[PDB]
Amino acid sequence: GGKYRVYIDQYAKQDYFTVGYKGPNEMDAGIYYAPYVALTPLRGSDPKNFQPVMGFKTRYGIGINPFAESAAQAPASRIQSGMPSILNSLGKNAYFRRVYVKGI
Amino acid sequence: AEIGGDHGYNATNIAAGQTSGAVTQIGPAVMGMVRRAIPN
Amino acid sequence: AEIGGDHGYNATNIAAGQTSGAVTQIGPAVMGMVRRAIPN
Amino acid sequence: KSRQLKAAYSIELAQDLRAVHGMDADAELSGILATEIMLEINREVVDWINYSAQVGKSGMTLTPGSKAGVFDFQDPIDIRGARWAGESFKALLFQIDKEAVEIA
Amino acid sequence: KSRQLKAAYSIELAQDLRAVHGMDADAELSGILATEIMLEINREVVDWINYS
Amino acid sequence: LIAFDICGVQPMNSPTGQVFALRAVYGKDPVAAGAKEAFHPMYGPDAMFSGQ
Amino acid sequence: ASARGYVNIKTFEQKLDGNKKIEGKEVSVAFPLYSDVHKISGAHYQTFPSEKAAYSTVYEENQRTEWIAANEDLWKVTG
Amino acid sequence: ASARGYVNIKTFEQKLDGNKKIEGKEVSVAFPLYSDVHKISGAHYQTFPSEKAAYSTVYEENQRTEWIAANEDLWKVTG
Amino acid sequence: ASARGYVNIKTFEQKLDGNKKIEGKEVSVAFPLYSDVHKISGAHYQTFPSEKAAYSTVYEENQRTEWIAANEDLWKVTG
Amino acid sequence: ASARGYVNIKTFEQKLDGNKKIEGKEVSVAFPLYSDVHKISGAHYQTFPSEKAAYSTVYEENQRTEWIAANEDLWKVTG
Amino acid sequence: GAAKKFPALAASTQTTVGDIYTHFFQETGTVYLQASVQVTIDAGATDAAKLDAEIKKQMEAGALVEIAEGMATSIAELQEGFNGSTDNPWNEMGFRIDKQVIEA
Amino acid sequence: AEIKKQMEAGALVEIAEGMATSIAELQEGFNGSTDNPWNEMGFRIDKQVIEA
Repeated sequence: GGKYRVYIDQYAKQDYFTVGYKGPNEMDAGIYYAPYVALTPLRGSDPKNFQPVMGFKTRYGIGINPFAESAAQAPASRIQSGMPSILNSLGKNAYFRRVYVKGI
Repeated sequence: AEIGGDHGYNATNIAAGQTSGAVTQIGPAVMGMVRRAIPN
Repeated sequence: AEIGGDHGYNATNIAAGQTSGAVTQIGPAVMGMVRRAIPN
Repeated sequence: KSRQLKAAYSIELAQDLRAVHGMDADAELSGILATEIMLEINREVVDWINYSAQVGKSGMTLTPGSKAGVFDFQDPIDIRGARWAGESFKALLFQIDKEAVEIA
Repeated sequence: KSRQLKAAYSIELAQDLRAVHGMDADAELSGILATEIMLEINREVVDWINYS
Repeated sequence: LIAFDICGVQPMNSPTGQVFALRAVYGKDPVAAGAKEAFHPMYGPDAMFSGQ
Repeated sequence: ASARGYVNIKTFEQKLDGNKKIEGKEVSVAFPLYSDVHKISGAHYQTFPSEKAAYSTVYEENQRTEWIAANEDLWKVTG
Repeated sequence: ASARGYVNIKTFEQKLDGNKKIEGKEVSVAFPLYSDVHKISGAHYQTFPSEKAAYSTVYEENQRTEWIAANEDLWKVTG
Repeated sequence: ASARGYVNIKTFEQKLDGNKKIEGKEVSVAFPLYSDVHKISGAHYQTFPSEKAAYSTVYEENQRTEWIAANEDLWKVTG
Repeated sequence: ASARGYVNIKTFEQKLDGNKKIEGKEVSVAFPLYSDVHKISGAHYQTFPSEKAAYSTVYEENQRTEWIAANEDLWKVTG
Repeated sequence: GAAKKFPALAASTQTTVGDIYTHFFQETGTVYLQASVQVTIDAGATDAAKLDAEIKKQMEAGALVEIAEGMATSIAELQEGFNGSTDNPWNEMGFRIDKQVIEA
Repeated sequence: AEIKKQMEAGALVEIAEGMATSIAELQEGFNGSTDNPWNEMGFRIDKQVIEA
């Protein structure tokens, strides 16, 4: 409609769509992807048999937009992890709504 | 071996800068403050 | 009232910025780092 | 949070992959490992969005006779009495707007 | 006779240590390793003088 | 890939960051059970708070 | 021990009406519990920090709702 | 509980010597306790974080020395 | 016989856990079968080529799934 | 004594196969005897010099072949 | 997945709440699912075709949902036996090369 | 105190020495040796907090 950016979940398991809100800011999106270290190469060989060994390392971290739950006037314990889990994000985030679709 | 270690994935442990390794952290930096919007 | 409140004078509570009042704090920042000299 | 991958190829394999097929038999692996890491990361973000998303077509986005969380094109309530593709498809568009509104 | 020491430090320590405190995590250790060997030798000589 | 235009970023130059959030709360118990929020998006104002 | 210290709370007995009053009380609340909830404002009270609970009745961190109920009870009117 | 989280420590059974073995153990140590004191180097182990103790044996914040001993016991040799 | 020779795999016994062992196995696999499917990576083993199967247990080319199951069994742990 | 010092050898018991073990052993060898002939390398062992034999079983220099056999025996596997 | 293995999701699996179970669907691929409700999969569904269908139903109902996660740094740092750790290998990948022929 | 008396008495004498080469050369599994790791050291980084 000239309004929603539609992306294809190329690996969807059943059949659904998720509608979400995204603001202009890097800090207004419901969930955040926060990279720290990326694709650091590591190389060597094991002298035991001299076969070469190589690989890569990274570090990221993700989290919950404060107030994403939007179902409470206050948090418990006042200092909380913003990392998603069964207790704080599952089925709770105000920024996204998922609907399954059948009969197409 | 010298281990960096990590935090406990717990906000108290994190906020306090506690780690499972050798080095205690200053604190979990600053990501700003989120304000609540005012109704129209 | 908008009570300031206090810490428990507990190092964890202080390091983490946890208070008994209305507002959670950021952190105690940095006074520098102390190291020992090497014996002569 | 961290992640990482290894390739670990042998000398003999590389000697023949180059001699016979013109392969580097080193650089291709760097390509493969870096690629898989990037692909997985992108997927992790999508998986968490669907995880944290709320059940849509629920609460105030329901039609009283609906099934709560699923839009069924064969169900006259969900498609609002629509016929053929020409009208029933439009009914899905309507549910999408309702979801977008509840997010606001 | 011989005298030797090891440090063995991780990458993640070095990455975070620098990002937060400005320290290297290798230089401090190479310092300590070399230092402890020298301090211990100097004591060994003094100790043998008092022993003997 | 879907890239990251479906989420926010908040990138890090150092590990383990923290974010604060402010709430306007009424009833003289800003920190308490039942301490209702003044500007919550899904709730109306307690119209008879300042009134009758 | 909460190991975060305690908030020690004293409610001072006050008369309300003929044969009506709010009973005085002395309790200790784990710092993080107090930090989570307090309905003590306008209550005729006095508080202080400590390393260990000052009073025989203590609300430990894992009590949550026992403490919330206790706060409502600091306003209870009796004989 | 620790009311914060734990460092879950798992060791694997190792043989030591003729008719001597290192019993594998599975324990949960309150994070701040682990942070304060640990010896997990050369333990033939794996670790991970958790909200709740992953194991039936747990050393909380106020146990201190039960943990220090329990840690050393990770290399205890039995049958 | 495959008439293309064999790949001979021998695994060695491991003390995986307290009173649990992965027994070593001796399996001869038709060269083209081995070539098609071989999970024997991280198997704790030794190999060699041969004209005739080296071991009493042989998986011929037309057996396919008997071999795949046998392959997976190389890491089987029993009491 | 050898009057030339000793080399003290400790072999740490290890498992070889199902119900097969290479028994741990502690022996002392006259220094010149050790120097002359030994088959200990790759054995899961420790050695050290001393003024006097550290162990109850000692091979004095005038053993030659009793010793060589005794060293080879560090590799013997039994029940 | 390089930190821990997960139990398979299979016929009559009873899932506990908060645990991750895994499954390879015969279509759409690998899913990692976190239980939200204690449920039993019903081994009336035996053949993978029925099992896949039941798993999708549990997903539709929100009793079990898609999840992905990284590795704690405290784990990643010592992956592959660092500092006395054990049984914690890096995951690894590479390539093969095969062929087909025709005849005139 | 008792140890110091014995030291003064000359019964117990303060000593230090390096290690046999034949041990150092094998340190941490060289040539099939076992249970002989290098001695090692590190560093920590702790902290303290105050209040006004």
